[PDB]
Amino acid sequence: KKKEVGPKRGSLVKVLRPESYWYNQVGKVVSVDQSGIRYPVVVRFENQNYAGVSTNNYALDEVTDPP
Amino acid sequence: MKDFTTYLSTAPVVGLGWAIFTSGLLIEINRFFPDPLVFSF
Amino acid sequence: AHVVKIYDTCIGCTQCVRACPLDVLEMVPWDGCKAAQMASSPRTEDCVGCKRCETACPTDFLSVRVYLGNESTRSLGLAY
Amino acid sequence: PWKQPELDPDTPSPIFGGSTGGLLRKAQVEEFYVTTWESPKEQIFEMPTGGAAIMRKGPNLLKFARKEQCLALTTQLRTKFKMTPCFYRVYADGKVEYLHPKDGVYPEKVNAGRVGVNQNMRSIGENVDPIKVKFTGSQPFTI
Amino acid sequence: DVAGLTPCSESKAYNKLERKELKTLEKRLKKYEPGSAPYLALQATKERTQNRFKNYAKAGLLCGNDGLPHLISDPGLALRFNHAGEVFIPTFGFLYVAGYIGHVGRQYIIKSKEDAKPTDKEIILDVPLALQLAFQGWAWPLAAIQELRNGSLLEKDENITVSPR
Amino acid sequence: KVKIAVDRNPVETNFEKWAKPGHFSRALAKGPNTTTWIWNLHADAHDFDNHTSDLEEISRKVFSAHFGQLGIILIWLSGMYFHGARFSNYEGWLSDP
Ligand code: CLA
Ligand code: CLA
Ligand code: CLA
Ligand SMILES: CC1=C(/C=C/C(C)=C/C=C/C(C)=C\C=C\C=C(C)\C=C\C=C(C)\C=C\C2=C(C)CCCC2(C)C)C(C)(C)CCC1
Ligand code: SF4
Ligand code: SF4
Repeated sequence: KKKEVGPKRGSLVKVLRPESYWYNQVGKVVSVDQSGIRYPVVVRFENQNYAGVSTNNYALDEVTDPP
Repeated sequence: MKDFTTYLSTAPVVGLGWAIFTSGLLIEINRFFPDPLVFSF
Repeated sequence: AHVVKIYDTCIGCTQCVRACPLDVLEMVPWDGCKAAQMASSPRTEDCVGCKRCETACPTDFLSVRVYLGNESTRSLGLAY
Repeated sequence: PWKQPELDPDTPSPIFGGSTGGLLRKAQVEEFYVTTWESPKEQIFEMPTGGAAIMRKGPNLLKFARKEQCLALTTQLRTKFKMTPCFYRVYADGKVEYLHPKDGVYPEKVNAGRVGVNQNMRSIGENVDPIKVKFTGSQPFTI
Repeated sequence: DVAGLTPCSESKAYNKLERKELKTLEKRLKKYEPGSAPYLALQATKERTQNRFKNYAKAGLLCGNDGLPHLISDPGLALRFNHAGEVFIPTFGFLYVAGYIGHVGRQYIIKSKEDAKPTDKEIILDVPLALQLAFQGWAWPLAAIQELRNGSLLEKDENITVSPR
Repeated sequence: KVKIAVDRNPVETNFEKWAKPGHFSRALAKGPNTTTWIWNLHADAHDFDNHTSDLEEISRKVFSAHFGQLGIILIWLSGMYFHGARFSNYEGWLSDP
């Protein structure tokens, strides 16, 4: 399709999801799914959560630039 | 040497070094200034 | 019994079903995830609320949630 | 699976002595669970209700008072020997219910034949506050 | 003579406490021969006690009704009665040292984050870097207020991890 | 049948593993990310049954740890005897116990 449905891979993003552990945090985009799933933005974070994981899937509207 | 130095660079070892340094400083200060309470020059 | 609710953030990794010690969850076909799988709870009356499915969830927050309340013989884990 | 199997009480039990953590009075008052498997050879396994037993070369039938014990035995047999067992639930009146392989393919698979129930189609954290649902009997997660 | 209290030199209970301490030290001393190490140890203890009791007097310390010296904490009142050296100067000194600790820790936290695996630097300390930041913290309030002025001391509320409401 | 069975130099005396705190287990080998790792460093230190599945290495570690504890005990006993030798009145106590 045209361009890409999400941000550039490898670029830093800021998570706007309030219920996420990484709210107002900077992560790295691993890959963006193009099939049309609800949360295609795979973000890897430097600091793990309480569960020990460091990756999560977010939608297009909850990612911004690192300010 | 550098592996032993990085072992000495670990947090418990440098914390131990700080502990001996601060304890010895305070003990020598108390010994050579026996029981002070108020700063009077 | 307890209430097991599964949201759309699930990626269909089947970890919650493997972590379930009473066979409550299941995998149904889906289109909202890359794995084309979605967790379901057709046997929520047998769930005791052990929250083992929540430990195995890899997503941030929880894609599966267990809410306790109205304990029964099956929900209290009683052999008597 | 294609056809739901029917339990056979005449199937031989695995070689075992006496169990203390076995079926209580609830077995003759409420439902009790019964696990069946097909052992190709005789071997020693560990029951969740006590020590160790030896399964017979053929069909094997065991009885428990809790479904968690049945699934623990099922996953032990699947992880240790890849046995693929199945347990039923028998009530006091004799009603038999098929419990673990609902579609016969185990819940780890999909089979494209199960309808997903109790699935909220909104994201977690998007649920309404408890003030919004008050004096109605509906929980914020039940909508 | 503030708070209805008398100076330690002018007080009677202070001298009574000193006399009682000297009496019990002499009672402990009389059980040993003069040519023994415990005798010299007790003589040194008595000398230290006498020096401490002399230094507590003629230094502005005051005691009330028990001979135990009291400390005045309000600034101004301690300034006009020469009691600032009791707590006022030590509190400023402790604030200086605590700011030294905070500035050194902040410098080590910031300076060990622009590298791969900062947790490794956190768990295995860069000893030359730690010593360099240790000897560079003598001007902690200047750097602290300058970081406050340029805004790098505080983080904005958009880059700060925040709990849901 | 009973005989001495000894392997010659299985572990090299190097300080390269002293620099890495978490090395006995693969879970702690990835490095620390939370403070609960640090306690996990001081909790699974002597859990030799979890570090390796080989009984021989566990037995060798047990032998070495027992030797270390005997060395610690002998150090403590020697210190007790030294304190009795110098900073004590044992000779005075022998005259009138
Ligand atoms: C001989 C046995 C022994 C003992 C008693 C300890 C004890 C300790 N070590 Mg461990 N350690 C050991 C062997 C031992 N270790 C071995 C063999 C290794 C492998 C090389 C390690 C590797 C190791 C690491 C990598 C770390 C520790 C840390 C710690 C501390 C636990 C965290 C804490 O206190 O909360 C958290 C405590 C704080 C945040 C306070 C920080 C400021 C304090 C006051 C400075 C430290 C001074 C210290 C307490 C006193 C000297 C050390 C003491 C053992 C005598 C504790 C002081 C952690 C640490 O530095 O904590 C101090 C840490 O990061 N140790
Ligand atoms: C020898 C005596 C003695 C001893 C042992 C202590 C011991 C202690 N003090 Mg101190 N204190 C003393 C005397 C003493 N005090 C005196 C005489 C005063 C004057 C009134 C103070 C005033 C004081 C304050 C105001 C604070 C302490 C705090 C502390 C504790 C932690 C220090 C810390 O976090 O590490 C060193 C410090 C850091 C790692 C971080 C730096 C934080 C400092 C306080 C900021 C300094 C700059 C700041 C702008 C000055 C304004 C402070 C603000 C509150 C107005 C520690 C138990 C702190 C505490 O208990 O907080 C929970 C604290 O906030 N003390
Ligand atoms: C014959 C002696 C012996 C031996 C060889 C072992 C060996 C072992 N035990 Mg066992 N254990 C023993 C005695 C022994 N234990 C006794 C007497 C008790 C009862 C108290 C226990 C209770 C016990 C439990 C509950 C557990 C073990 C575990 C373990 C394993 C790891 C231990 C470890 O990593 O600790 C590392 C070292 C520490 C954590 C330090 C402990 C320090 C203690 C908590 C405080 C010390 C206080 C000190 C006396 C005073 C300090 C004051 C302070 C101011 C300085 C290992 C197989 C653990 C395991 O996983 O087994 C496989 C485990 O869960 N043991
Ligand atoms: C004089 C005096 C007094 C008084 C005092 C007062 C009254 C005070 C107040 C105070 C106050 C009212 C304060 C406030 C504050 C606020 C804020 C807001 C703060 C902040 C801070 C900060 C931020 C800090 C930081 C830091 C750190 C911690 C580390 C590093 C360094 C620094 C410093 C940067 C008394 C009597 C007691 C005693 C004597 C003396
Ligand atoms: S563990 Fe979580 S993400 Fe994985 S299949 Fe279950 S609900 Fe979905
Ligand atoms: S709480 Fe336990 S029994 Fe209930 S669905 Fe989760 S894992 Fe299964």
